[PDB]
Amino acid sequence: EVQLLQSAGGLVQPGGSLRLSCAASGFTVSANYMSWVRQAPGKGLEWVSVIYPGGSTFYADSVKGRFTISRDNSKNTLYLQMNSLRVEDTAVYYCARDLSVAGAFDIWGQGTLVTVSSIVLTQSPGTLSLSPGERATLSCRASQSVSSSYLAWYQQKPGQAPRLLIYGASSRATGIPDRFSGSGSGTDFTLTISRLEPEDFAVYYCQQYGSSPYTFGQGTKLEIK
Amino acid sequence: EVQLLQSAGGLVQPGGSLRLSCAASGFTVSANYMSWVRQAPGKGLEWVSVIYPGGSTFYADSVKGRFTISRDNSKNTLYLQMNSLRVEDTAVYYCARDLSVAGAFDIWGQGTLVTVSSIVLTQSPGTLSLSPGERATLSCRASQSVSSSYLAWYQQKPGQAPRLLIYGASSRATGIPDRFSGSGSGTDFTLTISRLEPEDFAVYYCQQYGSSPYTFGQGTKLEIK
Amino acid sequence: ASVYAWNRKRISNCVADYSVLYNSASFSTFKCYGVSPTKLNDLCFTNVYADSFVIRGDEVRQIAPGQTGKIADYNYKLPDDFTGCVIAWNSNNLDSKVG
Repeated sequence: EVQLLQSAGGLVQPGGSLRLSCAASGFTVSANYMSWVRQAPGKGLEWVSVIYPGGSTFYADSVKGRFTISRDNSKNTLYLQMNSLRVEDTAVYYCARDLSVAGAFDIWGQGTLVTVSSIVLTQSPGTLSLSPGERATLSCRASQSVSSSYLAWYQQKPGQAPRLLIYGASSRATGIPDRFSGSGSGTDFTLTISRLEPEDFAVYYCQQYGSSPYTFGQGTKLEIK
Repeated sequence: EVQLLQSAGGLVQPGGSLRLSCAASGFTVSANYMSWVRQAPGKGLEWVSVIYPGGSTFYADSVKGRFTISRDNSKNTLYLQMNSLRVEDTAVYYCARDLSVAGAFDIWGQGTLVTVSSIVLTQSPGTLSLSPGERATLSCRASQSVSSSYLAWYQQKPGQAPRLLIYGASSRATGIPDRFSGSGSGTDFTLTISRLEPEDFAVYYCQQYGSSPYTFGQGTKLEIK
Repeated sequence: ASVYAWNRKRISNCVADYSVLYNSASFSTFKCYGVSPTKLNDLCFTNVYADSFVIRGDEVRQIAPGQTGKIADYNYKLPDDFTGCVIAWNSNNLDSKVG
């Protein structure tokens, strides 16, 4: 039973220090890849940092040096210490495990909110209002034209954590119904939903991995005419 | 002589912004619950938001994030901001104090209308056309089989604000006369109107509370053969 | 005791017996956080409190390190330093009344 913690729902004074914590539910944190993403409400998601087994850390290009993420094996935790923070850093700070080759961010944390003082990848279709009873197509394009299997699809949920849909556009994740299909190659990839269910109205994202710092799509929503 | 006034009768440009207003006439908004309900003409009523004392706000399942509700105690107002809006949003936006346990929506607002660019609870009987001089039975069924006292009844009026008939299906509200009775338990609740009067022909709704987001019935109308 | 008057009990100096906690199948809502769910015999924090109440149904899930609602606004509240966690039970005729 996967289970993760993200409890940082507290206002921070200007130029303050904040301490996070992501726990574990049976699996060791030093034997698997840890990762953090910034949800960036009002836009697509972004990558923050990756904690390797061992403890070698990789940071995003936007933030250098100021972020300091540490792993505690005694308490089985994934702490992150933010130093003095600046404007436009208010977003959600999801944490997860990483198995990019076989399942990209299969599980996630629970979400948190931090306040403030006082590869070119896009998604083509858009809202594409539709009704249940037919199929729909979602197209994700890249400017680098990754060869085969470095794209992943995620389903954001209102107020909840994202869920992995397909990894590498070749094999779906476990627990995914047989009504999701994917195809495409070269620079553009297509996802198709069949027999649309009321419990499917959610935002879809495509993230590129196995390359330069991870980038998500802008975000595609679903609406009923 | 409590009064709840609203003033939002203005057309909206595509993806426009609007600010509703709900006031108070004697009772402070900082110590009582407030809630918003969508009339949805041509269909049963629904729910939008609930605010407790304090000011934590819970939104409906259909709408998430985009709504922005706020309270101003200095001017005693219940402001609600509509951001860029999509299709299928033309309805009335009633606001009312919520005391679901002891009196469900005793007083309502006055109503408004915002245009656009360019729980399984059902009411069984239906129209049931009759004539004054006898009684009638209205049946409301719920799939979750709520235990004792978490369903109430509302009465509409053409152009006026909705009224409360009985709260908890056990005792009627103040000013409600002795010609209305309620009974039933388990799955179905029955309401009876004896000695039909000219000022009784109105749409009757049954609503559920004390649970997941509130749901109203589809709508039962009284008509004369 | 009920939720409005929640009772607490402090555990004095004794050897903690947490082995029967995980081997008991009566626990089905041990969704809780804090220390690792395996090294309970390797931690002996200075003081421990057990607080009890009888909240009903799905309202239990609102107990979390930071949450609001009809239960977690004017009643038991969870801070961000809630080391330890929550165990839930199941209701039956033991706590029930036909009337």
